[PDB]
Amino acid sequence: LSRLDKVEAEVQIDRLITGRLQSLQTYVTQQLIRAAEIRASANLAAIKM
Amino acid sequence: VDCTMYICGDSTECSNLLLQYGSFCTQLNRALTGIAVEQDKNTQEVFAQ
Repeated sequence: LSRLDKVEAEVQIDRLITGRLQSLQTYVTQQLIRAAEIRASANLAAIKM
Repeated sequence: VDCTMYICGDSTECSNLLLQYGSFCTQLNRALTGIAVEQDKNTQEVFAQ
């Protein structure tokens, strides 16, 4: 944003958006699977209790 | 999976391009190794009682 005019910048920004958004999706998916593992362990602990 | 040999194979040119995506190959190899250690854990806890 300090360095390229709007239409040249928009292509570079779209590359950053794409890769960052894919990094966020990877994070949230792995967190959903970890959440299922902890949910199962919490259900086991409720039964043990 | 060697994420680099999968995506690029022998090419250095592809390997340099791939490095600009950063951690994603490490995340993938780490996930598959965790899955792999869980299979020994599964067999241990079923049979080694």
